[PDB]
Amino acid sequence: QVSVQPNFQQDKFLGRWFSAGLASNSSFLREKKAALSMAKSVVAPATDGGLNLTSTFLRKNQCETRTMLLQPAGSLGSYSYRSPHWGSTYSVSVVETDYDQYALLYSQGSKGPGEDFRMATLYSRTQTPRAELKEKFTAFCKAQGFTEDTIVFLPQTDKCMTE
Repeated sequence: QVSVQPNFQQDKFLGRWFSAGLASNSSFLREKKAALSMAKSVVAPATDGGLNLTSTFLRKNQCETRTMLLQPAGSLGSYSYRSPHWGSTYSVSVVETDYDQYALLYSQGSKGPGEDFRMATLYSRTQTPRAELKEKFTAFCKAQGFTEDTIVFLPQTDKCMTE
């Protein structure tokens, strides 16, 4: 029931994004706030189909790298993520994007221990999204049922943002 960007163009969605905001129904991403920080995500086509999302971020004094395979899920802009460790599947949709400034992503659990997990993500091409950019995110989050207290604009880190 989640919207995908109309006429989504995957080859315009590639490259470097910064996670500049998030909201979730996690009982303790509600308390990892605010040890949460901005991540650099690099989007690239996977040879087996779909996109690889390579995220780099600061955790407890070091840079950690995570790669997520997003498999096409039936519609342009609609993907699925299968957790290798946790036998959970998530639907991941690019709800709205202008390709060169921002992308609003929505992730929802489908199967497994993460079944009822919900998360909205603000991707930004820059580390410093404009107000009207953050308002689109806030608007999307609140429409989705996220309360103001669960909406977090992730602060920049200096570390782990390099190539």
